[PDB]
Amino acid sequence: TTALVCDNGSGLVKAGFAGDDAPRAVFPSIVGRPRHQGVMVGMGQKDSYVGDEAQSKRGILTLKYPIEHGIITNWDDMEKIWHHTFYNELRVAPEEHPTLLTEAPLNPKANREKMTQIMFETFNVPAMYVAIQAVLSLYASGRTTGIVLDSGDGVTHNVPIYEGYALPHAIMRLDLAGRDLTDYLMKILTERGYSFVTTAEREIVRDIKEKLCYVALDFENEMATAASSSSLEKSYELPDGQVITIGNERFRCPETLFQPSFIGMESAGIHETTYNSIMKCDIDIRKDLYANNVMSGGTTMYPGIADRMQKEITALAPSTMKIKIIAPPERKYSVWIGGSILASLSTFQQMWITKQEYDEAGPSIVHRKC
Amino acid sequence: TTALVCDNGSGLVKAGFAGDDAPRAVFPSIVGRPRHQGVMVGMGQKDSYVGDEAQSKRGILTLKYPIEHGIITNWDDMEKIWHHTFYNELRVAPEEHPTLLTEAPLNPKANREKMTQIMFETFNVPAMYVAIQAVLSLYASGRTTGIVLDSGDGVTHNVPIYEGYALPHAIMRLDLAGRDLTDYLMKILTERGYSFVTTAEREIVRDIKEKLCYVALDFENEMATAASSSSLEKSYELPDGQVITIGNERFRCPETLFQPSFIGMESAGIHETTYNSIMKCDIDIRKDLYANNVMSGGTTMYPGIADRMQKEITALAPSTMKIKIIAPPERKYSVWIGGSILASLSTFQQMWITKQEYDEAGPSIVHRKC
Amino acid sequence: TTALVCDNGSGLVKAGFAGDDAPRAVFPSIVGRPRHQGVMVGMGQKDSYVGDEAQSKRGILTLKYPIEHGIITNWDDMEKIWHHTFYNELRVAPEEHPTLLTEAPLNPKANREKMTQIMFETFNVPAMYVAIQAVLSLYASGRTTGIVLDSGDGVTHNVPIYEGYALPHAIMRLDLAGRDLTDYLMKILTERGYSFVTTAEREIVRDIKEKLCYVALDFENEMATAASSSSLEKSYELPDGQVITIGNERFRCPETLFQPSFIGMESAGIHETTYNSIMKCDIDIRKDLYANNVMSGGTTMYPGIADRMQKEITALAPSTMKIKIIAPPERKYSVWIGGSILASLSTFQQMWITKQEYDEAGPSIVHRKC
Amino acid sequence: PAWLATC
Amino acid sequence: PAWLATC
Amino acid sequence: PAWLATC
Ligand SMILES: Nc1ncnc2c1ncn2[C@@H]1O[C@H](COP(=O)(O)OP(=O)(O)O)[C@@H](O)[C@H]1O
Ligand SMILES: Nc1ncnc2c1ncn2[C@@H]1O[C@H](COP(=O)(O)OP(=O)(O)O)[C@@H](O)[C@H]1O
Ligand SMILES: Nc1ncnc2c1ncn2[C@@H]1O[C@H](COP(=O)(O)OP(=O)(O)O)[C@@H](O)[C@H]1O
Ligand SMILES: [Mg+2]
Ligand SMILES: [Mg+2]
Ligand SMILES: [Mg+2]
Repeated sequence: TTALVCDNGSGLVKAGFAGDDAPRAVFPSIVGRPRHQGVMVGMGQKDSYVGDEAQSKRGILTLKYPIEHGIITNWDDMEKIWHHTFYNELRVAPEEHPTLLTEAPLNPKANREKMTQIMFETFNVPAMYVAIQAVLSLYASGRTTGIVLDSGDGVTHNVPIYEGYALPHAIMRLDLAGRDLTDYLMKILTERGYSFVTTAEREIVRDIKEKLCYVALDFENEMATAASSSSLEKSYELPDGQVITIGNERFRCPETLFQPSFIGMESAGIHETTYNSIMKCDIDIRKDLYANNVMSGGTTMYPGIADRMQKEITALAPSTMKIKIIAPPERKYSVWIGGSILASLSTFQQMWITKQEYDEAGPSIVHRKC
Repeated sequence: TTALVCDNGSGLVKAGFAGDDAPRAVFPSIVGRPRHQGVMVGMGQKDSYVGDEAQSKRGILTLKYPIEHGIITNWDDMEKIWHHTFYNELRVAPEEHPTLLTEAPLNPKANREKMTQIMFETFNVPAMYVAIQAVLSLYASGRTTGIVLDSGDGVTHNVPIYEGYALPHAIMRLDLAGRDLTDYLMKILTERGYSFVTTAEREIVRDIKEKLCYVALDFENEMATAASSSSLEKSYELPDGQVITIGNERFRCPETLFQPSFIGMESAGIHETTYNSIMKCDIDIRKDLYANNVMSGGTTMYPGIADRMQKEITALAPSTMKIKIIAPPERKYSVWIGGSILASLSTFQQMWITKQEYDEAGPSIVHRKC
Repeated sequence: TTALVCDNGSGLVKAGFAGDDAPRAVFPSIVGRPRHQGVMVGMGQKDSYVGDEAQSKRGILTLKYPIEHGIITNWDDMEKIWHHTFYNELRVAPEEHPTLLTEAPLNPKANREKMTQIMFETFNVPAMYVAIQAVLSLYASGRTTGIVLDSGDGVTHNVPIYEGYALPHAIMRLDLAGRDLTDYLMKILTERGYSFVTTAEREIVRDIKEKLCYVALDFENEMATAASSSSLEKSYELPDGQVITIGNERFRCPETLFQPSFIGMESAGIHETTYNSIMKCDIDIRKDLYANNVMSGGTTMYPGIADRMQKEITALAPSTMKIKIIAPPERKYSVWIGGSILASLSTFQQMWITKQEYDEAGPSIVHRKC
Repeated sequence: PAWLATC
Repeated sequence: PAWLATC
Repeated sequence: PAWLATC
């Protein structure tokens, strides 16, 4: 009579059990559809691939990310992904174990309602619930209060919490994630000489980004050093066998993440919006939030971002406000760990959303109870 | 010669002559700064934009407000707006005749000093002085005595005036005005599914608000019938042909104004604020004040705001004393009418702070003439 | 003290003096080399041919296009073409004539650096400068707002601009102008029976598509009525004296332009990418661009492309937004006209890249001045 | 782009 | 925010 | 083909 959990991030879905201490199933949230016609027979060629299959073979079909910026657009694709992660990844049944989904702040109540309606009508799950990745990462880290800053492939945001009490007026969001970052990197590479326009090329670009791209401390100094010397240039290998060289893009990408002006988006930086959100809180918790500031997500896995963020925020804010950024070595799965902990907890049981309750009241209960 | 009035609101600036019942310059106060380098040499001059031009074009450039919550931040933008309204809109030199300024209650004497210093130094005006929006609005309405509730774009307040004598410990002000209203509107619209994050989008949603937002009488029942029925909702057309719909946000935002708890600010509503300001006075004058409650400003331009306000203040007050609220259709320019009549009459002439007085004593003298 | 312009296209090249309203010397940018070793002695034979000479005598010479998709790959052939067009077609010394160059929006910075270095060193010119074909095509019509869709011989792109400020985050580029089109035409002709694999045959196909092929409105209906009724089969004569009939290829070629899937790509048609580029832009400039959308380039001369383009963009775009596509005659020379106008403008003179700047800061100065 | 209006 | 401290 | 990698 155990439970499970499944984060449906735009970058890749991560499903696992509650009693476990680490996720078991994890795979990109993509759907591939063939573009050619096909002549050979007997190979059992399907019509729509999902999971590691479309990643292993991607040059014969077009890929599609159903979730964009944390919003669903292909409900059929989402249902296919849920079926794959419930039946193929781990051989289980939904009617036998309760589920636990997660979403981002400001997500459409219509999106939440359709999610719960599909989960109830298609899989006939006994119970379900929805939460916010920030409090999940907090419960994972073990703390109670603090300001969470999450940054996934879909979107990024930050929110403060004080003894379990949230502050919606302090929540801040942003749509600067791995997608637009990879797009800008491909544009800069085209400016350099290397071309990447297709979906498989976009995946190769995401890979080389997560492998090489590193943030810097002084953007102007690093740019001058790169334009002067060549010790920073690196070399990457491609599946075609040929290699490519990379110079300043590896840190110009995170600088675009920090300066949306580089991409052409009128907004504020991550540090600026973080400070704004912190200032919208109460003075008696400003300090507690400065020190108890934690980061999460996969996009923030860049090396050297912790020191950069600390320097920026401490130079923007006054002194006598000692800061201690929480960036543990494991953060890509911190939300899953928090979800497992919450599901294994005892009290949270009484907070489940059952099937009969939905059938009686309706889907609106999801946004009416949590 | 004649006089001149120029009220500098948090969102707009209204300037004109005296003795007239209608202003000439009614234009917003926003500085436009391009976000792109520009490549064409033909038409690429005029780096910074001021006036209705920055509203006709607002996408390729960011808009900065000079006044926030009634307080000035950028003296450069303020003097730019002053030069624009003097030489471009009014097309009249400032040295010819004096001008009248405005300042909300409880504003920094340092800000008033900076204002008068700039006015007497840069423009070299023969005389100058600053007044309050409340007294001007009351003199425009023409009422003998009573309480006045004025709410501009970023500031709101209420003040009583009886027996021709102000009351320093009776004024009651709050920073919740159309700005936080449109912010919460953007938040609830993001909840709906749309999105407005930039400054041009902020002004677009501000237009939507000032166009199709109405106030309710019974919040809970109105929300219930709006969630059940779909006849009150209405659609709006965007400049690019896109269409949006609003069913509950229009009358939820006025409730947000009435319930600051939604915004998260632990304070009291406008009705409780007025009741407290009245109670702090003496009942013998409170009696006649209850019937004399004038409303001004653009934030109070909602259809039916008088009904909800009078109902709430009657429920909070005893029915033993007659009560009444008045708000003529000219809630916007009332301050301008007050300034015009005050500059037309001959008494206030003696109060004009002359250039001689300023240069022989300094700007700090304004601390006494208020 | 005069000027000079030389637009180097992937397929053609047009050079001459400024001030005029039409080009002076236009010719194909190709290089023909003899393949059959051994000639009749005494008469003499040249090593390589360029310009119209190659196209006039090509049955014995193999042709090479030194430009591919807007990128340079044969610097020797490019220098030879520049020498031929500067010393034979015009017979003018460039040492006392400031020239002007062109280049697609996104191209190798190394390519631009090599171009400027060659033009500065191997010619000893007083000054030079580069630009984008979009800006000159817009200057041709004179309008300063709107979007421009260019399509040359090997490269195509779309670029917006508003009041002189360009949106680099919306530019789009593709490699479908006339080369994959000629290849697909060869393929369909082979499918019909006629074989065309050589370079002279490639020029023959270029001519036959320039003279006969044209785009349609309803691809399926046109294919049906062509397969049923033999009223569209048109005859074309060859240099030898033969005659060949062509049917649905005239529709399939522009259809391949619109649907790259026939060529083996996954990118979308020109209409989809144009709508996407316009979407990334703000709403006001979206509206202002829907009205003024200009098309240029040699590929744009397909009879019936404006009507079909506007039909598709309206079908995929919302209503209440008039879409007035524009495509004036002599548009393939719009880039030259814009360059001539720019060179004639007195202000633009100050933007000239002189020789001292290159000798001091090297060729990288091209970026800073651009 | 997937907000039924802006973005 | 523009009160040199609170707000 | 002439992009030092793809195409
Ligand atoms: N080691 C790394 N360095 C830099 N970026 C990384 C690293 N690991 C993952 N990423 C980025 O993080 C993204 C994954 O986001 P993720 O945290 O899975 O979002 P969600 O929380 O919604 O599942 C990927 O797109 C990838 O680009
Ligand atoms: N017709 C309307 N309906 C609702 N709100 C309005 C209307 N017209 C103006 N407003 C609001 O009033 C504000 C303008 O305040 P204003 O009266 O100019 O302040 P001040 O008196 O300081 O100049 C705007 O921010 C706008 O949101
Ligand atoms: N009348 C026409 N009909 C169809 N195609 C044409 C016509 N004229 C030129 N073209 C095509 O346009 C191409 C020339 O491209 P061009 O506009 O010169 O590129 P660029 O702008 O880079 O110089 C040629 O390859 C040719 O196939
Ligand atoms: Mg995420
Ligand atoms: Mg006001
Ligand atoms: Mg071209």
